[PDB]
Amino acid sequence: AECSVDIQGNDQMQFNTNAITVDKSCKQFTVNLSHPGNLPKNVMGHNWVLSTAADMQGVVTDGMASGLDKDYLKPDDSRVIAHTKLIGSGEKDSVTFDVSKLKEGEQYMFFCTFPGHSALEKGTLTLK
Repeated sequence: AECSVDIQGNDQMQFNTNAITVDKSCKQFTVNLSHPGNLPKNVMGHNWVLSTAADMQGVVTDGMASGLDKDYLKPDDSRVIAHTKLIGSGEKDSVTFDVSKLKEGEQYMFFCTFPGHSALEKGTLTLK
């Protein structure tokens, strides 16, 4: 779309994109996450979580420390630019955030924090 992207996480631990370009015209950006498949949220939950590339691992590690009731995310983690909820199959969640939180030239990663899953469920996001 524009100033937005629909992303899907499937039953095989994959997002259907690995690269998002955010048009610098946009004042806000919206991610619409959905989960086609049958698998439930405790086995195959997906979230879409954005951080700088440098911050991704600490976010993933502390998200694992926080656990499933915290949607596998440290509450108020200052390094998380934007995140959806964790969703199961057939569910949908959107997050919108201010584009002024990003800058050109910097490297951002989006990823799911379900334990173990970010090895596959990840990609890059750039402002251009």
